[PDB]
Formats: sequence, C-alpha cells, structure tokens
Amino acid sequence: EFQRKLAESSGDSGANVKRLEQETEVKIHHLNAGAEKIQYDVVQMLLKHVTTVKN
Amino acid sequence: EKQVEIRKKIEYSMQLNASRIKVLQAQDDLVSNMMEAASKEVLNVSRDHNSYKKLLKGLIVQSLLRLKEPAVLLRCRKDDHHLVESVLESAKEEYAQKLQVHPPEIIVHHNAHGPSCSGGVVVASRDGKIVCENTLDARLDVVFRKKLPEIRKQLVS
Amino acid sequence: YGYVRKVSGPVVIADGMNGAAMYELVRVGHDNLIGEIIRLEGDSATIQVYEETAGLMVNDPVLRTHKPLSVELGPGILGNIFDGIQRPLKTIAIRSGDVYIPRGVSVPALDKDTLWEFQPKKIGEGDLLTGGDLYATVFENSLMQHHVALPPDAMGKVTYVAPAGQYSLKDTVLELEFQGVKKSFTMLQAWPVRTPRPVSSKLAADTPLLTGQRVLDALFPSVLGGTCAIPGAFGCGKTVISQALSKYSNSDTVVYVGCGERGNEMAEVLMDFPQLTMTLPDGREESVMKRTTLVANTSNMPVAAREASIYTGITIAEYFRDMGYNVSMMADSTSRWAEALREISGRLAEMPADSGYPAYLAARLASFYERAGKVKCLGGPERTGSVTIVGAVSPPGGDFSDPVTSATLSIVQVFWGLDKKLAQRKHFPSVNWLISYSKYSTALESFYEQFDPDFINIRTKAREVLQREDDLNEIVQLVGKDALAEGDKITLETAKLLREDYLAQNAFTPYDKFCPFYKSVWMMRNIIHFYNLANQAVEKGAGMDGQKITYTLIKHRLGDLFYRLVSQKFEDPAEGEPALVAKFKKLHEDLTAGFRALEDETR
Amino acid sequence: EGTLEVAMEYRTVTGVAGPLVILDKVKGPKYYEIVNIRLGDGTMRRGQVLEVDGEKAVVQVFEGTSGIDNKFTTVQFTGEVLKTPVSLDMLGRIFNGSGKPIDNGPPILPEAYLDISGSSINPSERTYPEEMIQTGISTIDVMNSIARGQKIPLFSAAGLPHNEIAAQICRQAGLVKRLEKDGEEDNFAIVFAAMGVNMETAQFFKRDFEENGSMERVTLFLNLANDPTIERIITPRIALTTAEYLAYECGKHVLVILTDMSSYADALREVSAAREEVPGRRGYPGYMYTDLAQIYERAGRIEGRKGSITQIPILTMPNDDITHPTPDLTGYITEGQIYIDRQLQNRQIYPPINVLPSLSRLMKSAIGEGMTRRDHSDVSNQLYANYAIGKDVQAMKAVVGEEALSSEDLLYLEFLDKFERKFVAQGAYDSRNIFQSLDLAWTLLRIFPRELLHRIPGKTLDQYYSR
Repeated sequence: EFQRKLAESSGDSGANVKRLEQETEVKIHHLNAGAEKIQYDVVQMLLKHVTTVKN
Repeated sequence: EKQVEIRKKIEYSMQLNASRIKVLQAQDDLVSNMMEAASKEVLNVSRDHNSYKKLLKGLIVQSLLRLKEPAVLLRCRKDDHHLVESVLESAKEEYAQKLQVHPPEIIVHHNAHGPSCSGGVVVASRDGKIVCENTLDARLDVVFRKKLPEIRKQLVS
Repeated sequence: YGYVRKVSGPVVIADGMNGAAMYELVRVGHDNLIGEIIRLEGDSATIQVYEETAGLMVNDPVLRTHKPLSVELGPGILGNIFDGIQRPLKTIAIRSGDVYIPRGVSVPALDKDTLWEFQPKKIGEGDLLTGGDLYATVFENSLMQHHVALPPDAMGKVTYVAPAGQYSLKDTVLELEFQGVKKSFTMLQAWPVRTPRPVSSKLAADTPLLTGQRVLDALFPSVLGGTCAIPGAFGCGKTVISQALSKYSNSDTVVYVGCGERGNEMAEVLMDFPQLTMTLPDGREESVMKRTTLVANTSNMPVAAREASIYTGITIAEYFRDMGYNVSMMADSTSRWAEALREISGRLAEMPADSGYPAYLAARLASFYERAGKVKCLGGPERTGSVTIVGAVSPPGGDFSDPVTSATLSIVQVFWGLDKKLAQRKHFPSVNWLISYSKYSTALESFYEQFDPDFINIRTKAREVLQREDDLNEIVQLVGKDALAEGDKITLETAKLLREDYLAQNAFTPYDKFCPFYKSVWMMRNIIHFYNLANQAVEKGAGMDGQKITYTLIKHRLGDLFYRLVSQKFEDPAEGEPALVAKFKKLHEDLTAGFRALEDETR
Repeated sequence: EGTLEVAMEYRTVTGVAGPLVILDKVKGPKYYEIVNIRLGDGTMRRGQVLEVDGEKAVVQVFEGTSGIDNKFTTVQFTGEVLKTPVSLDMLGRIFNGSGKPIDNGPPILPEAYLDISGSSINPSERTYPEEMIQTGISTIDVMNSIARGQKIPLFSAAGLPHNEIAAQICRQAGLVKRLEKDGEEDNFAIVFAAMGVNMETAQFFKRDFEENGSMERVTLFLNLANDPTIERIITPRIALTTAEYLAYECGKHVLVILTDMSSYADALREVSAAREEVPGRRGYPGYMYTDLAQIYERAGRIEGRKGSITQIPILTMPNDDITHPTPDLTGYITEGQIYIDRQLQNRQIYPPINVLPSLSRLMKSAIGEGMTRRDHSDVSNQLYANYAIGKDVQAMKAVVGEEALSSEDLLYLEFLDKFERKFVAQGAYDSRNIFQSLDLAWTLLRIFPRELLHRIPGKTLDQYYSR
C-alpha cells in the first residue's frame, strides 16, 4: 500500500508540475500580448507627460 | 509516511511559489521593456530643432522660477549648446515678467556627454550648493514612477 | 495673512502674527486645518494644530479668526456624535461617501437646513427680555423637549418675535432692541469652550443620584450635580457603571465624552446605545439616543484634541443645565488627558514638575471639575438644573500617589475606588468598600430620613460589620477561625452574606439589572436585623451553652431563613414595589420568628 | 497634475549627529518629506524630515549615518510622504524593513501608492468585533477569547516562548461559528512584521510558515537586530498599511503579528534622545502614547467592507514587569492582555499563559448562545474565581501548614493542581476544539459540589453538572 501511495503521489506531483508549467506559459503569453498591444499608447502617454511644461 | 506527505506538500507549495515568481519576474521584465522603449522615444525627441527650443525655454523658465535665486549657473550639453545660447536672455525676460524682480545673472564651461544628458538643462545656483536637474532622463523615471499604477491598471490582459 | 515658519509634530510656529491673541483660533495651510495659539514670542505665535501636520510647507499661509475655541449650540445637539473639535461624524460619513474622515473637512457643527418646529412661550411685542430667559420651546424629539433661551450676554425689548411654525436655524426667530440699537437672534448660539456659562447662584445639592447599582446607590451615594471618580476599569467600571448612569439613572440626559480610549470599545458603545430601549418615561420605551450625546475622540486622534473634547463636553452639559434638565456627564477620559498635557507641555519646552506632569495639572483639573454642581439658572422663569461629572482615573494598577489620582482626590467628593483584586475574583461591580468614600453622606440626611427614618443606623451597622471583618481577617490569616468566638463568627457570617448578596450584582439579568432604592434598603434592613437578632441570641446564653453553640443552632436548625436571605437578591423588580415590599416584610417577620423560636426551648 | 517638477538636489549638510543629518539653506521644505541621499561613494540611502524650521530642516536617515560629509553628501527632496506600493502580489513574499523585497524576486508592481499612517476611520463607521476566531490554545479559547478585529498583545519576558505560541496561533487560527468554519477570503492572510529579532527567531518563523503550507498566503516584513535601528520605526507602519490595503480594499480577513514592540519603544527613545526633547517616564518620549495609539488603533472591522484586521502585537517587558511605560501604555490602549508568567515556565508547562492576569474587553461579545455553548461565560467566571481563591488558599497553607487546611481548602488545591497541569498545558502541535475545551473545563469544575459553584446559574448546572 505504501509503495502504491508514494507512486500515486509522485504521479500527481508530476501532473501538478506540468499543469503549473502550462499555466505559467499561458500567463507569460497573455502578458506579452498585452504589453505588445499597449506599448505604443503607454510610451505616447509617458512622452506627453514628460514633454510638457507649465509656466 | 505523514512527514513524507508533508514534505511533498511543501515541495508542491515551493513549486507554486517558483511559478508565480517566474510570472511576476516576467511582468517586471515587460515593464523594463516599456521603460527602455520610453527612453528610446525620449532620445528620439531630441531630433527636433524648432519645438525643441521652445521646450528648452519652458524647462529653463520652470527651473529658474523654482529656484528663485539671484544667480544661477546653467549647464547644457555641448550638442544643442547653440540652442541654449540662442534662447539666452529670453528666459531671463520671461522670469522678470513672472514677478517684479531684476533679471538673474545666468552663467553658462563643462558639459556632460550626450547620452548622459539626452536633452534638458541643469541649472543649480552659485557654488553648486542647490541643484535642479531638469534633464529629460530626469523628467523620465519620475513620470514613470508616478504613472506606474496606471500602467498596471492598463495591463489588465 | 500669516505664514508658517516651523513645523515640529503638532506644534507650529508661524511668523507675522503680531496682533494674534492667545487661544485665538487660526487656520493653517491650504488644507485649512483648525488650530489654537499656545504661546507667543513676538511676531510669531505657537499653534496647536488639532490634526495631522504632515505636509505643511514654509511660508504656507495661516489665517487668523479672532475667535477662541467655540462650539455651536442649538437644536439637534442631542443624539449626535461629534469629534473633539465638534464635527458631526455621521454628517461627514453621509455627505462624503468615503468611509474615512478627510483631512481638513469643514462641516457645520449643526445642520443649517433641517426644519424645526417653533413654539413661542407667550412673548409679546414690546416686552422686556434678558440673558437666559426661555422664550420658546422646540421638541427636538419625543420625550425630550429643548427650550430655547437668549444668550447670557444679550438683553433688550422684544420688538419682533417669530410666530409658531416650522423654522430653520438660518431664520431670525427673535429680535431685541437695547441701548438705542437693535440686535437679532437665531436658534444657534456660539459659546467659547472655556469660560463656563454664567449661573445666577450655585446651590447645595440634596437629591441623590439613586443609580441602578446597589453598592453605589446605598453605600457610597452621589448627589445630583455631585462629583465622582472611578478608576476607569474595564469589564466593570467603564462599561457597567456607564450603562447604569446612561440607561438606569434619574439624570434627565446623558453626555458621554469618553475620549482617548480604544476604538473597538467606542464602536461597541456607539452600536449598542442606538437600540438601548430604556424605560426612561413612566410608560414609554423611547431609545436613549433621543437622550444622550457622544463627543468620542479615539486614542489615535490628535493629542491636542483631548482638552478640546473635555471642554466641549462640559460646555454641552452647561447648555442643558441652563434649560433645566439634570444632565450627568461621564468622562472615560482624564487618564489620557494628563498624557495630552504632558505631551504638549514637553513639546512646548515647559519645565516639568513632580513625576513629569506639568505643574498646573491641578489647576486644569479644578477648572474642569468645579463646573459641576446644581445651579439656579439665569433669566425667566425661575428654574434649576445640575451637571454631574463622573470622570475616570488610572486603572487600579497604580497607587494613589499618581499625580492625576492625587489631584482628582484633592477635589472629587465621591470616590468609587474599584480594586483589581475584586476584579480577579470576578466580583463584577468591584467597588472596594474599605477605600471608597462619599463626602455627600451629610447632605443626604434629609432624603434618607424622609425615605426611611432608620436607614442611617443600619448603614452604619453594615459599615461597622464590614470594617470588623476586614480587621480580623489579618488575625485569622495568622491563627485561624479556631479562636473565633460567637460574636466574631456571626459577624463573619453576616459579612460574607452581605458581600455575596448585597455588594454583588450581575447586571446581565433582571435580578440585578437595576435595583431600586426600596429593594436595596430592604435587603440592608433584613441583613442587619438578622445580625442584631443573632448577636442578641448568642449573648443570651440560654441552655447553658448559647454562644457558638447557638450560632450552629441557628445556622442548622434555622438555616432556611439564611438561604432566603442570601437569595433575596433575586426578588424581581418587575413584580412591583407593593409585591416585593410585602415579600420582604414577610421575610422580616419570619426572621423575627427565628431567634425567638430558637430561644423558646433555650437552645 | 498638469506638469511636474524634478526634485531639488542639495549639498548643504551642515550637521550630522547620530541618526540625524541637519540640512541648511533649504527652501520649500515639506514636513515628513521623504528624501533621497546620495553619498560621495555613490550609494543611496533614504531619509525622512522630522522637523522643518525656517530655512533649516532636520532629516533622520533610515540606513544610518556612516558616511555623510559636509561637502559631497547630496540630499534630494522627493516632495511627498512615504508611500509603500501595494498589490495583491504582495502576498507570499518576504521583505526588508523599509519594503525592499528580499525574496530574490522583482520589486512590487504597485496597484497604487497608499500613504503611510492611512486615513483615519470615522468612528461612526466602525462595528464592534462580532465573530470569534478559534485560537487553538485552550486557555485563550475558554477565558480571554479573541474576536475578529481585536487587539490582543501577548505580554512576555525575555526567554519565554512568546514566539512559539505566536507561531502556534498563526498555524491554528480559524473561525468557530457553529463549528462550520475553501474560505480563501476566510483565510487570514497573515502579515508578519518582525522588529529587532534575533536571526534565529526570523529563521524559525520563516521555516514554520513554509512548513505549514501558508507560504502562498503569509507576508513577512523583517527588521533584524543587525539591521539599522531607524527602520524599526517604519516597519510596523508599513505592515499595517499593507494589512489595511489587503483587508479593506480587497475583502480578506487579515491577521497581524507585530513582534517585540519594546524594540519599537527603543527606536522611539533613540530618536527622541537624538533630538534633545523633553523626556517622559524612564526617559521615553512624552508622546509614546500617541505613537502607540497610532500603531494599534489601525485594526478593526469596518461597516462598509467585508474585510477585517486583527492584530496580536507581542511585547517584551524589560525586567518582567508591567509598570514599565511601554507595556503600561499598551495595556491602556489595547483591548486585551495575555500574560506569560516566568513561574509557569519554571514549572515546565509549554503554554505558560497565566490565566489570572489575562483580560479581553471584547470577550462578552465573541461568546454567546449563537456561536458558543450557553455556559461559556459562567464556566469561565467560575474557573477564574476558584483558581484565584485556591491560589489564596495555597498561599495561606504555605504558612499554616498542609494540616491546617480544611476540606474546601484541599478541594481548591486539587483544583489548582489539575487546572495548571491537565487544563492549561496543551500540545505544541495539537489544538483543542472549543466544545472539547468546555468539556475539559466542566470536568475541572465538577470537582467541587453543586453548592460551591456559586457563579454558575442552576439553569446551566442542570444541563451540564452531570453530562
């Protein structure tokens, strides 16, 4: 029973590690896509704030 | 067996922490890419030669009004030094118009290298005790710091 | 007008003041923080800021106001919660959706747009009126009418009085002409927080407080308009005594000004008192929020606000006493107030005194307490009202040598000294009957005589019994009860019965939630009669033994009376006085049957 | 809002004494403006403006003052108060004293900057602590209980296992309502702030939190003893600001463990002494009460939000007393006091909690028939009375001899023995259900006859005296 339990635990740990890796890859892809989408607008806003002086 | 399963749970938690730390580090890396792109755009802004002079005049006016000192000593890059030398007394006239004060006796020499400057002026006061760093690279990283929460709010997905 | 120079903590030195008088409130900075002057050195004047000072500049403008610290009075002052500087807290929470209190909020102390009903008191045109005369009555809420009086510094002939109807504080309800010039009056009345309200003459109090708790109302009484001091204890004290004085007291209204205390406790009080359906009227269950008022200022509140809170609380007491009600103000503060004085005095670089407290602590505490006392009011009609100050002292962890404690006891007339040892033993009313005292025991002679012409003697006997027991406790701690004689044994039995029956009270049950004076005096008379009869019996010595043998005889063959005596505390007050009085008279008759039936067969 | 201004940079450091640099010839100096100091070597420290006077301004430095020179030391006025960045990612990370991450990870990406010493809560918007949290320790559960939004400081002395019991509470804290309570929002999201802690204690807490599987939940701000002293006067404020953002603006129940508040009183003493201010008791600053109120009164449930903040600031008496100014003021402000006694430790009981000095003001609210057994208050009030009277009896028997004691005296002594041994003691990893704790308490009580149980009412006696 103990050997079966440890084998099942190792399999579950491997499955959880694979799921975590897949979720991490998905998250990185989403963040990269959002950054690529919004980068130009962000830089434009930043430059607009930098390149203005009052009085 | 109990401590084996406890150690397995601890290892799973550590793996989860590692994954979330990797995600957070990638987020910070994207933020760094944003900052690099903003720096590149700021450097590109220096290519202008007509509105650039107006921006330099505005910057020097703002700095001189913030110091409100009798004798500043402005420092500008060797590149575009001609623009500062041209604007010259226009800033003094604007400052004297701002309040009923005699025109400052500005002095303009040593200049920091272009990439270090990337536009903007450093004004300071006599003996260099009080320093105002209005460089473009100095205006950035302050706008960035202030607008960072807005950046995260923009990075919904 | 003026500009800031120095900003250290809550102490701000602003130059350019010149003609800025002491305590003349000034407004600091763009955020417009309130603030009072504390010192002058020439063109500059020290200011206390009553608020967080973070973010003040140099040359940030400071505006003078020429007015000392003033609280706005009038209708609606009852049943509200005010900050130390008298800001309506609920108004701030509703008007601004933010749950926080924003820095430098400017809200009127009283709403200036609510419609109030006006009932003039038959004042005719061309009549003569004077300071404090009561020209109109306004029903702020049911079961609590609010009389409207002219300010003490006002007089003149009544050229115009507004008719009855709905009015708002922005309207002029009355006009007066005096010394060739006319003045107007609205339903508002601003008054400096110090400089107590004028009184025609003070008076010597005769009515007792008759609070709910049996120990306070019987052993160590306080008079209406009196002066008390409890050591601000928790579980007991600041909670049970506060509840008794608020919902189970004969004072016509309550003013809770406890500042410098825990926020959770303040929230609990402010959430429990809204329901608080005390039967203040004869047959009505109106909530006491139509009767009380909070001036809560938590511990995290600015240090300079403690004195302002205390003085606004006592000023509000004065407005009500002037109308005629017998207000009773309870201050959970004065333990944090001494700390506030130490903070400001040290920051102002004042030279400290004994134990580091400012030398003028006694003067401030006197100027606060001496505003108590029942007072014959100003103006017409003739009237009378009182203010009670049941303050707080350091908890029973420090001896009376504490400067705040010594200063209070040098002025306070009644000391309800709670002992921490009783709190450990879970005796919940927790008043130590050896160290407490009440200097009002002489003025209450008339009331005690008229209520029951034999209560003074039984009270003195109870005091003697308690003192004798406390005296021989040391001897028992050495030798033990082996040498105790009949008299000593019966004295200790009666003392134990008095301690556990009379001096205790649960207050969380109808048995001890509120003990009327008749029930308490009947318990005292029953216990003292039992003690006297038992002592006489053991002194008789019949049957050749008497003495402790007779004591065991009455504790065994007559112990049902003892059990009924120790259970007499459970007589439900809801049954009414004609029932409880009959029950106690029957118990007294049965007790008289004992010690005579016990003497029938000569023990 | 329209246009910005880059922060001024000065060099007029005319005075450096202890942790204070005294600038001069400055203009427009804000109060509590956070400054950035760049030394001659190029390292950057961060400081705060304690006082502004005329053109001068006195600046304390967090990272110490080991390199400032009147010539080269540049100081820059950011023109704003401290603003710790906060985000939901701040969970499950460990930080330095001033908020710099030490988990080898990236700096926090902020959702917003919230100024330290957050906005005061109008008392008309607070609510009394309603629900009770199960502390696991039986002595706390039966007497001196803890309700959500409470401020219970554990009073301890040097050497006692206050850190161990704090860790036990962190591992065991949970809801009690009808024994019913995923609960991710119900997860207490502990925020641990350590000031002036021996590195062994920090390692212990780190390992305990990692082992208990809470590493994805807890958050650690550490100010070790070797770390600069001044950061100890900012770390708890940072922790409380983070807790406020995690609870009120995010709807998570939050628990806070401030460690060694005496190590904060020491920082207050150092700062006050360095400024030549008027001292108070034992030389502590006269405004220590105000600072302690500011650091404690930032916990409690709020009506408009589903969150809550419940803090357990542990405290170390200097010479194992209470009259010392710091524990005294903490007792004045906080709504509770848990006492760990040296006598119990000398007798080798792992929880040395002396149940007699203990107190919780909000105890009467957490308990009740709606969430606890109806006899809870009676049971507690009787055990307390019997323990107190039995202690008096034991003191008397210490001089009159064991023979002079009466039958009631012997009953009280046996009650004391079984109370201090079977009841107070508990496993370092074993909890006790509140009903199980009440059952144990009833077993302890039933030693005495029904007559001696004066506090317990007969109605509760009938349902419980036999069981």
